[PDB]
Amino acid sequence: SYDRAITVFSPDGHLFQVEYAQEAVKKGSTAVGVRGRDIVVLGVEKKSVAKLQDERTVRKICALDDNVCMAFAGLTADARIVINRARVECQSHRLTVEDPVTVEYITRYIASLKQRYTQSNGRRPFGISALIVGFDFDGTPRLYQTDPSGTYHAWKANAIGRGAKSVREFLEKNYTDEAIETDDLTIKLVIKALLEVVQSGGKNIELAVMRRDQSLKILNPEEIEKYVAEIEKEKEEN
Amino acid sequence: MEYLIGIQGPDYVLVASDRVAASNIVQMKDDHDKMFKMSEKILLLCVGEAGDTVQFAEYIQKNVQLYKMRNGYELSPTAAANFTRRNLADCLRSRTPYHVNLLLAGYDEHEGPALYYMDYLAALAKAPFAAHGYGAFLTLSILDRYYTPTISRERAVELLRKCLEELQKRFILNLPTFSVRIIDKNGIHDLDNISFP
Amino acid sequence: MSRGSSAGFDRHITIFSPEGRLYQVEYAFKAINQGGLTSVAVRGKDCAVIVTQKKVPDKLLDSSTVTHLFKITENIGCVMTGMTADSRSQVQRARYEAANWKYKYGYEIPVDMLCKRIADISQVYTQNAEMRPLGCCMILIGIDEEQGPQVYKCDPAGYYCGFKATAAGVKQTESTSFLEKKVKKKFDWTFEQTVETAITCLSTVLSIDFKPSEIEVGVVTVENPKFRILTEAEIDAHLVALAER
Amino acid sequence: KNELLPSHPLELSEKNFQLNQDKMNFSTLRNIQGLFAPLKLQMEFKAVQQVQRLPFLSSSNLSLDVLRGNDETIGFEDILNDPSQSEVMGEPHLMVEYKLGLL
Amino acid sequence: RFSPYVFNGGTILAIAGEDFAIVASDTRLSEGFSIHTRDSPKCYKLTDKTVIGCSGFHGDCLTLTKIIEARLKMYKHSNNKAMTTGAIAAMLSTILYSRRFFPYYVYNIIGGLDEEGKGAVYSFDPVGSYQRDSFKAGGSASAMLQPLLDNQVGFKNMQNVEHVPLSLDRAMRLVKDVFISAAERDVYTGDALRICIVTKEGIREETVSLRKD
Amino acid sequence: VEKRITSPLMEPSSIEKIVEIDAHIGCAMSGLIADAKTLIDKARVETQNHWFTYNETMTVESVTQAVSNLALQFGEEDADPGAMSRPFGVALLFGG
Amino acid sequence: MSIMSYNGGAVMAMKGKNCVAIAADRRFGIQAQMVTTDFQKIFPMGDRLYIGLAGLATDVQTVAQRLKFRLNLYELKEGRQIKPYTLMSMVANLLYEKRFGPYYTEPVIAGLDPKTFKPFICSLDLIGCPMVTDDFVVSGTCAEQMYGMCESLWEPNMDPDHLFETISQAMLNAVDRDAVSGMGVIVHIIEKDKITTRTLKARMD
Amino acid sequence: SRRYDSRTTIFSPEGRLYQVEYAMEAIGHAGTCLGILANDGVLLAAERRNIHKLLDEVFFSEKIYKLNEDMACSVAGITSDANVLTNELRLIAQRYLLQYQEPIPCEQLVTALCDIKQAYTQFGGKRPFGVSLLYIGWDKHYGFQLYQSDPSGNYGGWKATCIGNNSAAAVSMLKQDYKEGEMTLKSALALAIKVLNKTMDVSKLSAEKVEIATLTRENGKTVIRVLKQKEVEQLIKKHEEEEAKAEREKK
Amino acid sequence: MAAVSVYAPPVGGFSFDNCRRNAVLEADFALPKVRKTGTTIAGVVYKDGIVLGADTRATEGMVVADKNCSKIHFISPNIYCCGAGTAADTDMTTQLISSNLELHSLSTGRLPRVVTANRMLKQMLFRYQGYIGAALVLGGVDVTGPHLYSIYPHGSTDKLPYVTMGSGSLAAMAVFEDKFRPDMEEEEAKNLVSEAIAAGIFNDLGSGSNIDLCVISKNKLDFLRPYTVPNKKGTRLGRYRCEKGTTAVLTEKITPLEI
Amino acid sequence: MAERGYSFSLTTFSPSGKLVQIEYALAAVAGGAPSVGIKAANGVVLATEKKQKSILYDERSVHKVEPITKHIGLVYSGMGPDYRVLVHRARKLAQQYYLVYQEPIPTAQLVQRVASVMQEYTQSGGVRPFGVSLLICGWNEGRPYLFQSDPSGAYFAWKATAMGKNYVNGKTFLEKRYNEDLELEDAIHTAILTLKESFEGQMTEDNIEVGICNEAGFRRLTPTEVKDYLAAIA
Repeated sequence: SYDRAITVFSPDGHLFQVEYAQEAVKKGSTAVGVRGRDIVVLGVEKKSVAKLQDERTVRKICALDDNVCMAFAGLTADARIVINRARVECQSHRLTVEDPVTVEYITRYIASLKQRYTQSNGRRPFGISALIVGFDFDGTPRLYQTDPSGTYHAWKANAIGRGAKSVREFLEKNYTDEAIETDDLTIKLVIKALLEVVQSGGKNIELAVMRRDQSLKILNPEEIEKYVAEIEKEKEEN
Repeated sequence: MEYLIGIQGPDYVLVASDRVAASNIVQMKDDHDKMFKMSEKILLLCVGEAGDTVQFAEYIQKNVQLYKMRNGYELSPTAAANFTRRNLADCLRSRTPYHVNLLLAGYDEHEGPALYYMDYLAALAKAPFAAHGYGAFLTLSILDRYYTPTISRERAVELLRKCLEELQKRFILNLPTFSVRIIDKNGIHDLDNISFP
Repeated sequence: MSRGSSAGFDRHITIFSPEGRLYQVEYAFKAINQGGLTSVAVRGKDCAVIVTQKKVPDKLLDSSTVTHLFKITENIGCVMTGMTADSRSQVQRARYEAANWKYKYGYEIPVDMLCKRIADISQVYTQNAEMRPLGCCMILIGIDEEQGPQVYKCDPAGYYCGFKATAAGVKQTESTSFLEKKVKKKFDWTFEQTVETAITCLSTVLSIDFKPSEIEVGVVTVENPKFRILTEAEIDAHLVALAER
Repeated sequence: KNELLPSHPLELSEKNFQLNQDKMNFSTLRNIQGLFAPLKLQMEFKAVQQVQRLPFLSSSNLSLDVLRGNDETIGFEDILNDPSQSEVMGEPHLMVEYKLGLL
Repeated sequence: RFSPYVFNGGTILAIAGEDFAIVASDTRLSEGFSIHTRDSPKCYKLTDKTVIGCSGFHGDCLTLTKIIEARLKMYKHSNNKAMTTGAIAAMLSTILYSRRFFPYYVYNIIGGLDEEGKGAVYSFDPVGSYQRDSFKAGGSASAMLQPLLDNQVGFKNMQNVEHVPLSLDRAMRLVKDVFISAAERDVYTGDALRICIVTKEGIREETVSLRKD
Repeated sequence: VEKRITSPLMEPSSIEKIVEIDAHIGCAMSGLIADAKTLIDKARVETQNHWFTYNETMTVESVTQAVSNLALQFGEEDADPGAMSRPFGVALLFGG
Repeated sequence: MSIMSYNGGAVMAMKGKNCVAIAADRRFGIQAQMVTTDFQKIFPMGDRLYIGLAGLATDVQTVAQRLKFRLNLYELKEGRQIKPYTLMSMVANLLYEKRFGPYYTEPVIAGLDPKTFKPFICSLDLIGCPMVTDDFVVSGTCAEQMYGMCESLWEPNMDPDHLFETISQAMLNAVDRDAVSGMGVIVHIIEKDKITTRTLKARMD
Repeated sequence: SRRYDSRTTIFSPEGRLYQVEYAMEAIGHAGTCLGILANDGVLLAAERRNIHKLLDEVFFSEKIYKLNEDMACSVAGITSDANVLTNELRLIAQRYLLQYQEPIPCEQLVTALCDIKQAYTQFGGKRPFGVSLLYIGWDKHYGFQLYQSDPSGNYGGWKATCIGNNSAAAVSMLKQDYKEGEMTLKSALALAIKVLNKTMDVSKLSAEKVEIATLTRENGKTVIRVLKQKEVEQLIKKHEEEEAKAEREKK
Repeated sequence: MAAVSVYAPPVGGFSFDNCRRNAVLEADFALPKVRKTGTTIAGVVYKDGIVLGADTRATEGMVVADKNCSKIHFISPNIYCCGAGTAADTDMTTQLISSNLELHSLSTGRLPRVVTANRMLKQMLFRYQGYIGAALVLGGVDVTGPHLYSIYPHGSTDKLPYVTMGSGSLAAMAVFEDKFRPDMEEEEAKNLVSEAIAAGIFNDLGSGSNIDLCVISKNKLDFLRPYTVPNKKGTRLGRYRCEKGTTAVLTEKITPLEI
Repeated sequence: MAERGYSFSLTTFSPSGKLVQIEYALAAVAGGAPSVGIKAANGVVLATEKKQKSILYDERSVHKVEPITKHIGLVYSGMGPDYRVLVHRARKLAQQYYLVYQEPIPTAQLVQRVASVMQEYTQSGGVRPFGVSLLICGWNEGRPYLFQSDPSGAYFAWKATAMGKNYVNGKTFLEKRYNEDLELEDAIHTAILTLKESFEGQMTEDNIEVGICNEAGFRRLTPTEVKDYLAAIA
């Protein structure tokens, strides 16, 4: 039918298989990322704290390059493939151009790969949405979001996966220049957004911090719990 | 033509190289750095035929950085040396040989310091100290004479200075400046360049 | 297949039936029956004979061109039953394979090896989806250096067995029964005896007495290993001998 | 590139040995049989090769061997170096895209 | 062995003017010590505002001229307009560099009016490099012809002289004289001189007989 | 063209729908964004190739004709490389 | 100059009574210049199985690594220790895969049968020519000297320790007469009970 | 659904690949395979499944497969797909060894095989590999590890996990009876025996219905050995004695 | 696995991408030699079958490498071949053709024919344009009777009652021309072949050591490896038996191996 | 649960997770002629029945029991042409192994390679699985071997098993009869008895085909020897 073949256009003009890939993305766990002054931070809500499992092997936030990060929401295997391809392309660009990879360049490459996989009906689209965030050569913070269709958009603050809409409303309501100015403010904003996403929070918070001229580092559960306690104290004060 | 040198100590590997890039009879560049940063603990001293040097060094460097990005941990100096030897041999056997002389130096938290010698035929060989170029002939004798397995960092720098003075005294080509770097457990530290005005 | 695999079990060659049967091969056999003719081959201790009914439909049709007896090489001949075009294609393939065998191995291909190659190609046809089995049957004859006369029939499924008396076509079952009865009674099986056996078997199963022009007979003997097509006069002489006794 | 120039005069011949053999067989059939035999064999080969393992996995190509007459013939090609023991394997998706003609 | 190139002689020359672009060449096709034919102009007209002269290996010259004509037709079909002289020069440079490792043994000089109606002369080497000049001579006698062109048209080494603009009649007389001298001193030139004058009205062809060998 | 900004957080500059093919050529897209990106890349490459080959600016009609020639290869490219299996889902306005 | 003489090298293997011995030099050098005095030419291809490669150092290393790759895959598939004859066949196939441009090395294999514990020695040519002889096999830039010493010294049914003495003397006297070989000798004595690795003192000239 | 489950590449309206789910169901149809991680070492305890009397065991590992010196794996799914996957695992490990002259880390090999499986699941016309693999190995970066692969192409590091028949019950039992940090090889074997005894309800284990392989580090060398039938019998006897003692104490 | 940018699937077959190294090394200065076997192989056609002969010396350069080399190669139970020239090339050629003939016999179910092996050998050698140095003497007794062939490396064959190949072939062929009879007896043929091989051994530097024989007939296959031992090493006069402690060691590493 | 669409396709998994086409191939195997293989201490015997439709069948033309190499033989139940193609492939693989390693191929390795071929054919969509299962016999390292390669590509090492029609009854009969230390020339009698159980009519020398493998190597028993064994066992 119209909804079974990727290449077939629906009478309305839809490529329903791309939209089904988007639905698969929505099925994934929530990933939230905001942009700040010389501070870019990512956050992914873990679906469940599965005991007897190594958290290192199921991380959702990875580093494409020393100056670029990426978080995904959707099929994990597709995300791994896209991440490997993005890393390879980043190194190839650093080889051929000798300059550090811009966030725009890698975001465009990922979008092009996803669109190319959407081209033919033999290949299914990648069912992932990626939040590529990092610093450019000049150090300007950059946040971007790609879709299975192959469209990339810059965002000041975005959320993908399940419950993305509510977290996006939260961010829109609580995005201010003062919050962006302070790195701790941005981190607290992301903690609050993810806590809104998942009531339990705490151990389920998977937050990563990247600052100017500093490699990606993932805050340990101790720091995440400290920030959660700070948010709880602030709420109690009110 | 281009001179490389490497001295391995109990907990460090001292390496140095001349800074002369000459075309025909003129030194086009007098501050040409021949050290390539493989990773935070590995250096690749590469000399050879014009474009082969830069191309091969950068290719291996990007491969090592890709390994770091994908796995999250750096290649061991032995692993990096073996990977470089494999790629160099594969390219040499193929229709695009790379005429590059390599001197890989690195420090491992488990194995410790390591210096690796490689010729353009991709014959790997770990040695306590080694050199490349026509100055190796004049300097390996001094290294053999004055090298001690438990040689201090300052004594290693003194031996390097002796080698460079011999190069100035006897080597036909002028090599006034040498870039000197050391690799410790704390990382790669750039030392003051030894200059002979 | 480029067009696409069919749905039903019997609508495609590759997919199996619940028992595991391939209905397309059976339908290829039904096509062989649809050919409309019957071919009988008899093996003796001196020669091998292939007899098939020749039916020139129209007077305008040139009877010389209407024939199902083809020679693969100078010593091996075959009679084909089934679709005419498929039989011609299989004949061409067998000729090419025999020539290649002669070129590569330095000696003429045995009949058994020829049918083995043909059956391997047929199996390849029955395994893939793009192609379909050929709706025809190949019966090869020839004198082996050591084994003497050899008769092999060579089917769409990929079965290349050899027989002492082969039958193929619409009346395959009745011809097979008649030949089994004759074989159970072991005669001398001379050349003319084998020719008479084949002709009388065909006449009995078809319930008709052939004239010289209604059948074509090809023979190959130990004394004369070359594949020979019996001239209409010789077929008439054999028929007269049958009528007399 | 200099790679286009063969290193050995025999290298170019034996590198395309199977392709040259198929071309010679097609030429002989087409000289003698006609246009039908080469076209038939080309379609047959295309059909058998269209169904196989993905590029990063070594395929058996049994039907192709049977059609080419190599099912009972062994040469240096089959024994000297094993495609199964490649010693060099690229990214699965990269190899699939390369075969598809995308790269 | 086998030599893909042979020198068939021929001398070309182009002079640019305010409203004219003279493209002149000889008609001597000579391979080795013999003369193939006495009637083979080296100048072929491409458009109404461009004439190209080819000298050197005759086969390469013919192939290049045919390729240029085909590319002109392709450009007309695609862009729905005739290619300009500068565009033809750039395309010829790209074509020549395409066969860099098997270079065309052709000396190419493009002469014709530009979009402003001014004579434009483009000189080419076998590899493909080109530039715009006011006058140029190519072929076997290029070295013989160039000095007089520099002396007269360029007014070089002429102290206290009037830089009179180059008129058409003076250009034709200069061309005739230089080619007469070439026929006198160069064995690859003579027979006849084909002069193609490219003006806004069209292309005029003039033939002047030169002394035979 | 009008930018459809779903949320204020998304950067308005990120929603680019009028682009620069060449200094003298611009294009406005409407439809599928990524198909537009592919067509724009083709147009830019064609214009630069024309400049390289002929040392002149490519006519707007020629650029549109080239992009159209790219935009009709659905089941008719006859090329082994993966072509446009489905028709492009974007309409372009090459204003130059 | 010969390609083998570019890097030198000298490997020897000898057979005793229920024991086998293999020895090689430790010099690595480009043409005349020495680089290291610890280069390894003998590689373990099993418990009671060693292969010694002499020739171009890079080719030696490439062949050793590829042979180890094939050996590991073979042992994983079969689940049994490889036989010396099977190892010889694998090396021959590997070398003949590069017939028209060869690996500039002449490996020699020495080891005991994993089941019968029968000594086995063999030598391979440039393009993989098997050659099994019960007395001894030599390979390197000093083939003539090693041949002479082995012929003059080898005896049947040598006692392990005296087999070591004989092979060590042969190798030392052969390399002492070769310029591009020497700078120490490594000897491996392989027996079913144990394996002894010994480094001899030699002229460092 | 009867739709979106034909080409292995059709996304369901909710974004589901039903063919991968059917492959996982096929895994569930397979025999029980269990793996437990302990500080001393990591082990694999797998149900032999086939127990036919006339069946012969000529190989040392009925379903355990040694990938390299430092790694081993177990299978629960289609046997032939498992064989090809194990061959690919060995090939990849040996390729890494050839290139870097060092043993391949476990995560790298698991990632390579999962990439292969995901590629098979991504391109149409190819049946997804209906095999789930459990990997045990030791490397110089993270020491002992236990990994689990899926037909989809997703892996994960576990301390104690089970695949195949009655996987959920085994996982729950492991969660109940696993002490993160204090688990030793002997206690790990006892826990594996208990889990197998409870999961396989046919009867008590007879050391022929199960196959246990332990991976340890001795003298700086990874030792992968399959426990002999007598050792498995002794472990089963110890478990039975413990159960009887607990029942007697309960009264 | 491999590292980045591996597109084409592995290509089965010979790997010639290694001659640039050879060219570079030769340009740097001035190739090592391979065993050429310095052979003397001969065969005759007697009344009942074929008798083949060979020597057992393999020479690398001008130094004897192998003093006992089997140069009569097995092709089939009724077909045998003798190899001359490059040792490895002859070995691989004979092994490959033997495997192909074994497959052919298994498919056919009948004994292979000598003509088939000759055709395969010559076709392959011509395909390789003589780059494979395989001087071969092919002999066997098929259903059509005894047959003897002489296959040259370039791919030319010739069926003759007696053939010789190798560097010492001329002496053996002179012996044949002197003392050849049509329809010889088994003993006479064996003696003639042995004399030819001995003449080649004693008159050619490349040939030496022992004499190999292979009697092929419709009834039996008689492979005689140590048929004759004309040359042998002399007795060693002085004893250089090295005693324990003669050699000085530097390091000791005793590694016990578990049994 | 009709699951017709799932059954039509090979690459399509059933909702329960079963490959239906593989089961149909197994059914095709079960519908083939019975074949019995017994691994005795002295050797291994492969006995099958070649149901000849009519007396006008040349027994020497085709053979259900075929040799792979000098020491490995096999028998099949199911489709003949598939068996012939697999026999050719097995012979080629054995010869390739011999050329590479200069050693007779172990039976286990040949079985693994054949099973890999079967898996390759049952994986890709566009072809059908081989509707035949091979009972492969061999003798390596002074030890008999008996293997059974299924259409799916799963191979099992048996001491005694039967395939084809009435294979369950044959396996039960073998369980009742087979003995641990049973020797050759008696496992032959056991296989003949199993065929008798699975045979409809009287078994003659030409109605069955028996092939044995021992230390000497694989050898297909001549019709005379089969007749003597039949007379001895009855």
